[PDB]
Amino acid sequence: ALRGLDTQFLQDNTALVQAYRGLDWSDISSLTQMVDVIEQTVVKYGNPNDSIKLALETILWQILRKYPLLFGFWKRFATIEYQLFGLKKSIAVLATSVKWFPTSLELWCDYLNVLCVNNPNETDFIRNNFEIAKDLIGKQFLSHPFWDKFIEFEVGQKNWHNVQRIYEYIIEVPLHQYARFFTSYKKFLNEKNLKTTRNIDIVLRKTQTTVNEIWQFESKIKQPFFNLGQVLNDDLENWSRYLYHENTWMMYIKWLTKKNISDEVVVDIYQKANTFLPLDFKTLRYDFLRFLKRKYRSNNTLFNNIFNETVSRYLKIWPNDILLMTEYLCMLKRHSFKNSLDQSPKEILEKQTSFTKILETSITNYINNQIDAKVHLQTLINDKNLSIVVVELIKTTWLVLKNNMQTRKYFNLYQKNILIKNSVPFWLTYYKFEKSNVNFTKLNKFIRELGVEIYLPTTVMNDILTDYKTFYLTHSNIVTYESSIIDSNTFDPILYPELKMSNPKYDPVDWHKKTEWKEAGHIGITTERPQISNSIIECNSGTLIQKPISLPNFRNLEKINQVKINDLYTEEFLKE
Amino acid sequence: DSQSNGLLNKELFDKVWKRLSCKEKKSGQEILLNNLVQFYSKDTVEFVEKNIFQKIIEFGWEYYLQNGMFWNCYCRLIYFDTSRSYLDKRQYIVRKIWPQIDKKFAQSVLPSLTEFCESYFPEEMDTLEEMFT
Amino acid sequence: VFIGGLSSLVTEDELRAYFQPFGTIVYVKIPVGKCCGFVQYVDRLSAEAAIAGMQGFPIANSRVRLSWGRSAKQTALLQQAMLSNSLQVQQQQPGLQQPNYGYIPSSTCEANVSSTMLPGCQILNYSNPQQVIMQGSEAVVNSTNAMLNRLEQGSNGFMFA
Repeated sequence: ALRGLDTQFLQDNTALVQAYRGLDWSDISSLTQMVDVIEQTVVKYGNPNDSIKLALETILWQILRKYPLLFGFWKRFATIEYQLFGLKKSIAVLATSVKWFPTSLELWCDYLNVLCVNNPNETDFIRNNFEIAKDLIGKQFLSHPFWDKFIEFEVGQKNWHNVQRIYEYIIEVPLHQYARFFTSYKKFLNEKNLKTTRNIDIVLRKTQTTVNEIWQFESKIKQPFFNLGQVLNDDLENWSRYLYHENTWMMYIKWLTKKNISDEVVVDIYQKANTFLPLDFKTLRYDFLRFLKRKYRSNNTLFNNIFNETVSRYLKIWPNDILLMTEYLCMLKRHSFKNSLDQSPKEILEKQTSFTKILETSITNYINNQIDAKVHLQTLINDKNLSIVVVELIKTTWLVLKNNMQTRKYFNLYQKNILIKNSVPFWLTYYKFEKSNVNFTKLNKFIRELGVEIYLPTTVMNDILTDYKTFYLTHSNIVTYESSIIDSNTFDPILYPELKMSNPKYDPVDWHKKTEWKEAGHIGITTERPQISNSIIECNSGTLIQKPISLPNFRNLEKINQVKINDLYTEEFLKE
Repeated sequence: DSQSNGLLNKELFDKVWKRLSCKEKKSGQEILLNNLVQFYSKDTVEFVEKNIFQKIIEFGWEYYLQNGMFWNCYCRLIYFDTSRSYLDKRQYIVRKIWPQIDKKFAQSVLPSLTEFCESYFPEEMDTLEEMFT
Repeated sequence: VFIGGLSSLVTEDELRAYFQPFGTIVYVKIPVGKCCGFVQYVDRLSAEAAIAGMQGFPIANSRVRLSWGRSAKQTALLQQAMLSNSLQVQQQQPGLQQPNYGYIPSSTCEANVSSTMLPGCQILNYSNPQQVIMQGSEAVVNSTNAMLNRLEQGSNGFMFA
C-alpha cells in the first residue's frame, strides 16, 4: 500500500517495456498486473487510469479498453476526460457501433453533462451526430445543450442559431426561454463556480480541497431545490468527491431522501459509498443497514437479498462486531419465518420450532467444525458471534416454547464452552431466567462466581450486583437472609455486593515478600525496603522498662539503592 | 407460592403511588415503574397491571402516556408472566395494549417500543410499523 | 495504563467497559493486531486503582499484564528516536494546575442546576466522551436509569460491552 512506490513501480514497468523497445510481453503482463493491483488497491484517479488506457489502446486492446474504462468511469464520476477518451474509442467500432457509441453518449449525458466543465462532451456528441446525416438528432442534442447550465452556453446558442440554417427557431419562444433560463442559471452558478476556481489549486492544504468552498457550493445546491438539483447535486457531489468524505455522502443521501426520489437511486449511492469509502468508518454503512430495515416493508423480497449481501460483506470486514449478527437473526426470523396472529396456533408453533432447529443445528455444526454451506447462517457464524446465536436459542426456548427443562439443560451445556463462557448476553440472560423464577440459591451462587469463574466487564458486573441488591431487598425476607449466611465464606447477600462493587478479584477469606508491600508508595516500581526485623514501636514504654531491650536485627540494607522496574511497555511494545 | 409482596403492601404501595402521581415534579419515575414490573406471577401481574398500568391509563396522565418506558415496562410485565402461554401474551400485547397508545405520541413511543419488538417479536414487527405510520 | 496480553477478540468498547468504573477516561485505544491497548485516565489515583484492580484478570481468556505506558504521539516519537538511536528523551505529561476545589478525584458522571457548592457535594466533574459539567443531585438517578438500559438492551445483544 506504498502507493507512490507502486506508481514508481508501474512507471518503471511501463518505462522498461518502452526501453526494451519490443512488445515486452513479460514486462507488459507485469505492468498490466501491476496496474490491476494498483486499481484494486487504490482509487485509480484519472491520470493513471488514462495512462493505462493509453498504453492498452496502443497495444490493440479495444474490448479490454472498453472494460477498464468502465471500471475507471466507475472510479471517477467527473471523468469527462475518460468519457471523451471513451467516446473517441466508442466512435471507432464494428456492427453494434452506432448504438454502442450513442449508448455511451447518453451514458456520459447521464454521468457528467450537468457540470460547467462538460462542454467538450456535448461538442463531441454534436460532432458525431454531424458526422451522421441525422440533422434532427444533432438539433435534438442542441435543444438539450441550450437548457443546461454550462460555462459557454452563449457560444453554444449562437452556434445553434447559426448551424441550423434550415430550421433555426421553428420553436422560437421555447428555445429563447431555455437559453435565457440557462443564462440566469449560469449567472447564479458563476458565483460559487468562481469561488471554487479562486480557491482550487494543488498547494497541499485545504485550499487544494477547496473544502469550505465546495461545502458552501453544495450547501447552495441544497437549498435551491428546483429539481434540476436532482441532476445537479450529483454534478455538485461528484465534483466534491474527486478531491471521498463520509459527511458528504451522508448529506447527499439525506437530501435524496428529502426529495423522495425512487429508492433504486438511493440504493445506488449507498452501494457506491459502500464500495469507495475505506474501512472502519461504520457510520454511513450502519445507516444503509437501517435504511434497508425501514424500506423493507414496501418490497419484502428485494431488500432481504440486498440486506443479506450487505451483512455478509460486513461480517467479513468487521468480524468482531456483534451487532451484525443480531440484525441478521431478526431479519431472518422476520422474513424467512413469518408468523401472524391470524393463523391457527398449530401453524404458529411450527415456525417457532423450525427456527429452533436451524439455530441448534447451526451451532452444533459450528462446534464440531462442520460448516454446511447450504445454510447461510453457518457461513456467517463466528467465534465472536456464537454466543448470541446461543442466546437466541435460549430466549426462544424459554419464552416462546415455554420449555423450562430444555432451557436449563442448555445453560448447563453451554456454560462450559470456551468460546461463550465469558459472554455478556449469555450471562445477562441467565440472570433474567433465574430472576424470573424467584430462587436465590442460583443467584447467590452466580454473584459469588462473578469474580472467580465468570469473567465479565466491570460495568456489567457492577450492574449485576446493584440490580441484584435491589431485587434481593425488595423480594426476600429476614428468614431467608439469615439462612443464606454461613460464616465459613462470609458471604452475605446485602453486604457482600457492596464490598465487591468495583473489586473484581475480591475474596474475603510474612507480609513483606508480597508485591503489595514491595511497591507500596509507588506503583509499578518494586523495591525491597530496609527494615528492622525486631521492631519495638508496637510496645509501650511501660512494658519496655521491665526488661532490657535487645539489639536490633536488620533486613535488606544492601538493597536500598537497587530498585527494579518490570518495563513491559518498552519490551513488548517498542521492541515488539 | 410464598411470593413475598414487596411494593404491593398497603403501607408501601401508597407511598409509591403518591410519588407516581406527581408526574414531572418528581425525579425517579421510571426506576419506580421498572421495579414494580418485576413480579412474574399471575396473581402479582394482575394486581400490578390493574393498579398502576390500567389506572394511569384511565387517568390519562400525558407524562406517562407519551413516555416510551411506560409502555415498554407494561409489555415486559405481561410478556414475562410465567402463567400466560405464548399465544396469550402475544395476543394481549399486540391486540389489547398497542392500540391503546395514541398516534400523536408515536414519535415519542416508537423508539422504545421497537426495541421491545425486535428483541422478542420479530414476526410482529411489521404490525407495529404499520400501526404507527 | 499499558494493558498487555490482549486477546485480539476484544474491541475498544469492550475494553472501555472494563476500565470505565475506575475513573473518567480521556481516551481508550487498541493498536491494530499488536495485542496490547492503552487507557488514559484523568487522574493518577484512578489509574493506580485500575492497575491494582485489574491485574492478571483474564480479559477474554488471556491474563492481562498492566503497567505504565506512554501515549500515542510520545510512542511515535520514541520509535522514530529508536530507529535513529539518537537521544530517546521523554517529556512530562501535563498536570491540572493545582489548587482545584470543586473536583473530587476518581469520580464519574454519565450524562438547569442551582448548586450551592457546599463541600460534601461534588461541584465539578469531567464530561464523558470533552467538557466540564457540574454534577447535581439528579445524576444518581441518571446512572441508575442508564444502568437498567444496559441490563435489558445488552442482554438481548445490542451491546456486547
